[PDB]
Amino acid sequence: GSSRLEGGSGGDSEVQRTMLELLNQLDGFEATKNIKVIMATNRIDILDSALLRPGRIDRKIEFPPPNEEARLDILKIHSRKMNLTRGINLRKIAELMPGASG
Amino acid sequence: MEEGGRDKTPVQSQQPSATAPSGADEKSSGKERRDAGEKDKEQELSEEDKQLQDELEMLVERLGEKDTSLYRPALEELRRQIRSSTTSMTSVPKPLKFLRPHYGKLKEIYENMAPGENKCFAADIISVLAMTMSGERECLKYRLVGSQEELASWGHEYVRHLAGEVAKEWQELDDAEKAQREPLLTLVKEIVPYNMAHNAEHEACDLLMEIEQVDMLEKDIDENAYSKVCLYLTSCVNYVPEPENSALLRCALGVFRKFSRFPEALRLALMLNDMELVEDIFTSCKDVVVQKQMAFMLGRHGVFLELSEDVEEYEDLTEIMSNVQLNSNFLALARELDIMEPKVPDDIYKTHLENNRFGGSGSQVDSARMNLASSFVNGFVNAAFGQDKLLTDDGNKWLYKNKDHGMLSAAASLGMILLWDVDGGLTQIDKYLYSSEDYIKSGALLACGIVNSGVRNECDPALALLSDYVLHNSNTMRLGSIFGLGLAYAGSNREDVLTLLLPVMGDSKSSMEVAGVTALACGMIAVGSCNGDVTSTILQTIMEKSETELKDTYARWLPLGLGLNHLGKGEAIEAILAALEVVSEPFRSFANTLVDVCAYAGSGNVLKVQQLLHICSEHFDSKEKEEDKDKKEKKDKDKKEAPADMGAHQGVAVLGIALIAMGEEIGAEMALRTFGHLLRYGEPTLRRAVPLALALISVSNPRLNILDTLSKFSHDADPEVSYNSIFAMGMVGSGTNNARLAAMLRQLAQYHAKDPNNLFMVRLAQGLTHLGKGTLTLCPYHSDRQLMSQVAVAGLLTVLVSFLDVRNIILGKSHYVLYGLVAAMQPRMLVTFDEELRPLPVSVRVGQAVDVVGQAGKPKTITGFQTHTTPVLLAHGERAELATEEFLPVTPILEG
Amino acid sequence: DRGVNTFSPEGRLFQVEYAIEGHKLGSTAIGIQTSEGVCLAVEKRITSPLMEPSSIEKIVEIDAHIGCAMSGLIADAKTLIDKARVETQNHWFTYNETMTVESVTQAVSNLALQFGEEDADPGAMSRPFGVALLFGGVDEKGPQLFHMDPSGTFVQCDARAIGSASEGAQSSLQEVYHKSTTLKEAIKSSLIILKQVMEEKLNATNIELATVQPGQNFHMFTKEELEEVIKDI
Amino acid sequence: QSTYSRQIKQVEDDIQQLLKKINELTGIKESDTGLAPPALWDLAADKQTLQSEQPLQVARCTKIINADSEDPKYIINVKQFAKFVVDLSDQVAPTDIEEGMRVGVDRNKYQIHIPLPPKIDPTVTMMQVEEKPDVTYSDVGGCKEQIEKLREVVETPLLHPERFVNLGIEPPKGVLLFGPPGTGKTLCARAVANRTDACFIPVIGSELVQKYVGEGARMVRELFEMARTKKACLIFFDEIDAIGGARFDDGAGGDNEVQRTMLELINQLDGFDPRGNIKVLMATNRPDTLDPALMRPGRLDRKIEFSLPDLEGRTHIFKIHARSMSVERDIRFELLARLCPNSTGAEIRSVCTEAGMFAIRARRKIATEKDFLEAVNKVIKSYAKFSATPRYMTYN
Amino acid sequence: TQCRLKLLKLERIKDYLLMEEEFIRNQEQMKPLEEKQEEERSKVDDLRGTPMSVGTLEEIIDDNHAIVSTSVGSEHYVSILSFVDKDLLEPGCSVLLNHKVHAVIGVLMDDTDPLVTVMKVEKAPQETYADIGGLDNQIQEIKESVELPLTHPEYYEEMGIKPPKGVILYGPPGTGKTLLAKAVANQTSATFLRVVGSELIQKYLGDGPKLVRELFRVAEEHAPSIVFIDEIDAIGTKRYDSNSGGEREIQRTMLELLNQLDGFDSRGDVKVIMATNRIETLDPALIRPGRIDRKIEFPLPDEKTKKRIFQIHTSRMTLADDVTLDDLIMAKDDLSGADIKAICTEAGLMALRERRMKVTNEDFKKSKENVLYKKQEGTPEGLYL
Repeated sequence: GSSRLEGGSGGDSEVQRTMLELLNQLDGFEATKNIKVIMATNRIDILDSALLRPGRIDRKIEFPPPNEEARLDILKIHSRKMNLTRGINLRKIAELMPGASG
Repeated sequence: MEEGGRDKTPVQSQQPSATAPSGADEKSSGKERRDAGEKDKEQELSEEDKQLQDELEMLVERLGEKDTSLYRPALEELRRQIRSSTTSMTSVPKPLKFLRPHYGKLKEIYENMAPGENKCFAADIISVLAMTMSGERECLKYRLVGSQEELASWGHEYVRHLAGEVAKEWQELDDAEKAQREPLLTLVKEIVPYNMAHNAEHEACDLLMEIEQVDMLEKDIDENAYSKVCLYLTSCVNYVPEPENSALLRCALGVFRKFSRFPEALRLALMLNDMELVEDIFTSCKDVVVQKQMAFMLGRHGVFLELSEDVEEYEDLTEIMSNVQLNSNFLALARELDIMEPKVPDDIYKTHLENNRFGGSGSQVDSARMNLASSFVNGFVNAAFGQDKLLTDDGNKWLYKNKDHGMLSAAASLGMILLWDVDGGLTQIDKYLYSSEDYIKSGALLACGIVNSGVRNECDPALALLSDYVLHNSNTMRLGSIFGLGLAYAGSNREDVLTLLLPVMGDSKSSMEVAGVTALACGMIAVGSCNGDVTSTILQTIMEKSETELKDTYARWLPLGLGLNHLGKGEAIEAILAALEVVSEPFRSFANTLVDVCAYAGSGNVLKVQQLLHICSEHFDSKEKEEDKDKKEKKDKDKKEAPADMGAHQGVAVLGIALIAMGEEIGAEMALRTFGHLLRYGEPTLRRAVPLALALISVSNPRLNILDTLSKFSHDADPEVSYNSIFAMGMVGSGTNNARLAAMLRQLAQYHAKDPNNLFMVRLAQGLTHLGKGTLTLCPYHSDRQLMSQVAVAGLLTVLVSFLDVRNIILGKSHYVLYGLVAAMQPRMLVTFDEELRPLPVSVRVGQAVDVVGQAGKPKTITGFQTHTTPVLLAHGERAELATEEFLPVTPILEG
Repeated sequence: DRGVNTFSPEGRLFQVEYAIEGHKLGSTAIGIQTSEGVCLAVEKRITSPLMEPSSIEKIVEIDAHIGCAMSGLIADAKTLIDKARVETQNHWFTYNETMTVESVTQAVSNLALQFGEEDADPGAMSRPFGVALLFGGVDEKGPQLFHMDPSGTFVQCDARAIGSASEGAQSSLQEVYHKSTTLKEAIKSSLIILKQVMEEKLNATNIELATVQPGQNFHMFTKEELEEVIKDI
Repeated sequence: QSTYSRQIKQVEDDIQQLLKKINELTGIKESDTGLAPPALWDLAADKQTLQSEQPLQVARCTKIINADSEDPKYIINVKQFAKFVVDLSDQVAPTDIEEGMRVGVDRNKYQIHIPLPPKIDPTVTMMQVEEKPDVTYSDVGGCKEQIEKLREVVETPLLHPERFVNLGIEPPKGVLLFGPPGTGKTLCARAVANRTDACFIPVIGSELVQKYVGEGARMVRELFEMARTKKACLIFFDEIDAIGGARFDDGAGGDNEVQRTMLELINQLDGFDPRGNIKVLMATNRPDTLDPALMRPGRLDRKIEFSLPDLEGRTHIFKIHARSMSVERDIRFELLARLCPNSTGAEIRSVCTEAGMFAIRARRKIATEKDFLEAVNKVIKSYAKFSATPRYMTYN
Repeated sequence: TQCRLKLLKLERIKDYLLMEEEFIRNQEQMKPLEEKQEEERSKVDDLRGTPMSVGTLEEIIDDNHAIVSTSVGSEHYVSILSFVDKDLLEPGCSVLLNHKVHAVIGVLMDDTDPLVTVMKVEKAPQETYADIGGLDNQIQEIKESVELPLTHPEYYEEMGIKPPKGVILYGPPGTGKTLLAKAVANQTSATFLRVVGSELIQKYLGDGPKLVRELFRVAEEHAPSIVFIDEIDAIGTKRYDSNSGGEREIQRTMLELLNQLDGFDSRGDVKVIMATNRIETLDPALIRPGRIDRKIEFPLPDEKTKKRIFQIHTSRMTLADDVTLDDLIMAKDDLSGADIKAICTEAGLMALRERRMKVTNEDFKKSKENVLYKKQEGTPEGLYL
């Protein structure tokens, strides 16, 4: 669906924009809400007028790229599943690792 | 909230004082009950006097405040204290003035709760106080009109103080006639017409009427308030029983006729059906009103306005009675007589013939059955009269060539076409008598009676010619003289008319179908008046039923005729009744229920109950089936109670036909035929949509006779744009053919649905109400409960006369023309206090006249507010006239 | 899509049919040729008193003895008038006497239709002008009134009206205005016809009149002169 | 108070007891009769029931064979997709049978008691159609020459066929309504159809085209056939702008579905059978889109442009609109007409509308000349930019 | 007042009275409805049996038949049988049929589809009229079309003009085209249908004009009704690349709107609210007058006015007056109503995060800061001049 995106700012954004509209006003359940509509995207290009402005969305989140801390914290919980040999620093493996993801 | 406060001098603390008795007052509750008895009178006066001033001020102040839900229970608890020993026990001079704000405590309760049970209760308690006050009440209403501190609530509420009078527990003439009813009527159209109807305070109103008219004119709309009182009286039939009720209808008719506004008076008179009432209407209006106005002219016009049945001026019991009333009334003998005389309404019809033309397609197609069918069609296209005069004048082509039953029938129908001629219809009749078989000659006699009616007031009448005819031996010639005599007069209480019927009507069964019609005709003579009776009809009816009832058409007419003859009051009837009673049959039993209604002089509460313990949907062969269908329809009932109540009644009547149909397999086919006649009589709310909807289904379904009845009423609007609807309906009529028998019913249906341009449809009510009553329509209805039609049967159907006179615009005061009038258009409806609804103009221009048609032109109104006048006669043109009432002897309205 | 340059099956161009409509949008101007002179009348139709009524012009001079009233888009006409001023004096340099109503009108009309929306020079029109001009003056030949159209059809008239009332007014002129009606009567005829398209009654701040009469040059009528014709309409 | 309280509780209570009667008598499940027209309708259906019509399963005749059993034999295929070899009944008369048309067969013994009515294959098209309603000429704007021209084409031959035959000229079939919107192309089409008093079929261009390719061929084919069989049909093909477009293919879906309806209408019209008893009226805002086949005569005999009116015509739209209104006649109809020239029919009705908006705010029941003047100067300046006409008139 | 009350009591009585009188008395009578009528109903139950095959009535034909497609995946030609009325039934209803011989016994079923449920989204606004700051008049012109014929139709009919339907809400967006649509709906208290325009363009081909027809049907019955079509502009500009409908599908759907509005078939008292950011990208006929009567431009709310709306906002997200109310307002130069919400909504989030229930000055400054990344404040308008 990369073709939907460059075509006119997403067919997938179309679904998000409508759900966001429905959720903005609906029945007597405008007052209380426990159903959110969440978007994952990685571009700012796709963003139509309702998405772009704040006080229409509760938050726009910017993610911090994977750092040296993040590799450790993820590595540590992972390493438990297998057998390990004593005297291996979890700190050492993460720090060398340049990653690109978890 | 603050406790007490009518014990504190400032006008502001009065407003919490009203709420305060919910908790209780500090001094004010004890002052009135306990202290008044306990402590001496002289000492009390100090306490009371300071309290009186506040209590009075407070009354205008309470009205000024807007609560009715916080206001209402709080002042009501306080009311008990005053009643105990402040009513008239305190002293002699002080209570009378103290009762004046007391009245106020009760009024809010009277008003808020607008039911009839609260009205009653509220009245019993209020009337005793009134008598104690001895005229403090009239002054109280006066202050209210001014408004010291009031500004809203007092407009509904003050009317209620008047409402209190009705009970008359102790009130003789201490306020029952005039206590400012006239301001109270003028502002509030609602509550006063009810109070007015019951009290017969309405009598005083006649005296007032000149003064009241001034308010009526264009300052306020009083015209609406008068129109309202009639609505309540007709509805009051169901509320309170008919014997209690008859005196009430009679009382309102005297006041309505005297007061200038005639349309309300005619509705009540029509319901009563008596001899006395009709003469009076002319003379009363003249003497009370010193100025000529509309008032003199009304006596004539009311006759014209009234739509019962058949020939022009309608009932014509009134027209025969008018010949010396006309003389008393005097706005010019010569003029008044010429206009009143049917020559003037006939004359306008003639002028109309040229523009009108003929819009269907004629046929006088020589020889065969085709000839006989064709003769029928001629009358049918108009459904009355139009420019058929040219076709009919040639005798030779249609009439002479017709064979058998066809000659009688064609000849019979010929008078109904030629009605609305004074002479030149007559010449044609005289010729046909001379020529050919006995049949043309016999149908011609009936025809003479109708034509001659175009001039009367002892100006060449119907009676003179018909009397000689009555002797004739043949059963067909006899029928023609007697049927023509009931058709023409349509009400008579002249000696000569009654005596001629007396030794004839010796028939009780005959081969000829049309001979049964003689009974209807004798009953027809009775209508519109009290009893002298004619013995022969009464005797023959019971005898006929036992003897034959196999011919359904024949059978229907004889019991109906019996009830109609009885109608009215008198002791002449008492003598023949003894003779009738000695014989008792199961057969007589149904006829008797109709008589109860008749006897009383119009009923509607007695009628109502009887229609529940009904003869409806009942037979043993066709023994009880004689009156059963006629009863079920309850058309007479629907129209009788208000135009407003009619809407509902109509839906129920339809529902009722459906009910008779489920019950009997046979009744289903009849129930379909019954709908066209029902609709036609009734003047329904469901007017356009319904007959057409049925009509289409009936093409597809067998029985062509269904289309033929349905078509009488379905023709509806006459072409302005209605041509598209008529032509489409007509197309369906034409297309169908499969036999001659089949073809004859369709052929008639096609030509009836069509109408010549700017003629009119059917009407049986007066055109400012849905109340009416015909006897003319019972005849086609009876002969069209059969399967198919015959040449014989066809002749009765051809008549649908009770149609309009061609004036529906400016009856005027020195006009009486066909020529149009200024009208304005409003889509508006805001009223519910008018005789059939009429809106207020904004004075914006549209094409001349209200529609000459029997429907439409109802929200299209008169402009008489650049004339600065008020209409008596409400604008409609269903049958209505646009005339207005001024102090002036003539309306100075503009023409266009 | 289809172009606008194309001929329709009716047998006319689209751009031009629109331009006639543009003439219909504006204010009405009447130009009457009388043989006593040529009067041009135009409606000001002001809606505010803060305006200065002298500077609302819709009569502009082609020449010093030819006046012109213009109708439809006021702006679109102004360019044609700018080019006209240069030609009249130019005509004086070459001929050594002043330009005629006929000569000036045929030369502006050539420019009126030239339109080629794409692949046409920027020194030439992409679209025609929606203005109708009325050139009214008296010149060496005598009083002449020539009418020019946005379709570039020029014709000689004696009474012509253009603007919103153009068809209505033109019919109505043919009736009252003839050559058995004098110049002052032409001014009265124009004033009556003017009122339906106007939002208000006729006034001396709601008309502008100028007459060019024989032996005289172009005169713009002063407040007194406007007021004398207002008195009797 | 008491009397009314009592009557409310009582009446309601009576409906509960009555409940057995409510269902039989009024309807709303379990007998929906009043037994004046149903006594007849039921009666006729019963004889059918008893032998072999009901349950009548809809099927259609695929082919007429004479193989297996009797000489009359037909292969019908039911709408469950199984074929059956069936007989033919004289038990009740077959009346509408044609090869390929729907026919009815029984589930107990599969034989044709009665064929289904002519070409009811789309039930979908038939339901939406109005049949000749009455539209007054107090809302069909103007007097105008523009109105009159269409009528000669549409109304006169249907109203009277008499004339055309006598001379020996062929009668009108075709008219093209073309011009920008808001000129009441729809508005007039309706009015004259009732005036003529012939059957009115309006159909939307969008409804002809539906999901699958060749589904669009089924609805159009069967609509034209249905039209021909009935007595006098006018099919008013409503508003085809891109739902009528010229044949092309993009290889993703293409113009295929759109052209499908278009082409179907061409195949039955010209065909090897000509147009039957079918008159055609086209509404297009774009003739620029249409196929060369449609634009030539034999369904488009005369082209008439109903477009933006003339200067005199705009005054006539004011006069017709005023009749509907209950506003002053002291308001000059003409003044409004000059103040807004180059205005379509829709725009002149918005002026009246606007005039009313100013009027309600002020709290008047009647519109004024003041409100009116204001309404036209706002229309000439503002409304022009939005208006449909510059782009649609270029295509026209 | 008194005459009205008695009339109503009578009307109610007459339906009841008549129906009842004929029945019970005919049970006493020896020939009319009596036994038969009670039996007829019993007889429908026994004839139908169990089970009953369900159908949907597409149309009734006047020939003693109807087209009801049975739930078995084949079509049936039903006859008026088992005591039923042909004309009584209105199209589109689900009906019960006797399986044993095809007859419509009666009508009661609808068997509810999810498509109507999606359409009907009732109102309950965030903010609404009379809690919105400045430009009071701008709302009142809108009311002319939407609100005012619902509140009083009387004024319009009496005047005699075409009842105003259709409005275009245009201008640069930040004024609350969405807010105004919600606000009018609460005030009028009429049914609120909300369908977003993007939803018309579907992944299915040719469903779009069908979905319009249904929208308007659902509105007519509901009516007086308001329909808010949020953002009509979205379908024309965009090609989602979820369909092969193309430019053609948009064009057919836009057209179907016109037909349903006035057309050959009108839909009674359905007003349309079109929010749009632009008027030049829209289809020509859709924005032509006489499908709208009122055209209004929203310019952005004034810098003074931003202050009067803010007090209200701060109070809603707990009142503090320790805030620099003026600074937050100032930096942002004449732009969206949306930014005022963002600054309060965020600040309150931050306060909670800090672990308190009171929003303070520091929280207001912080939220503001986060909002400048997310939007661009009002720095665009500043750069130009």
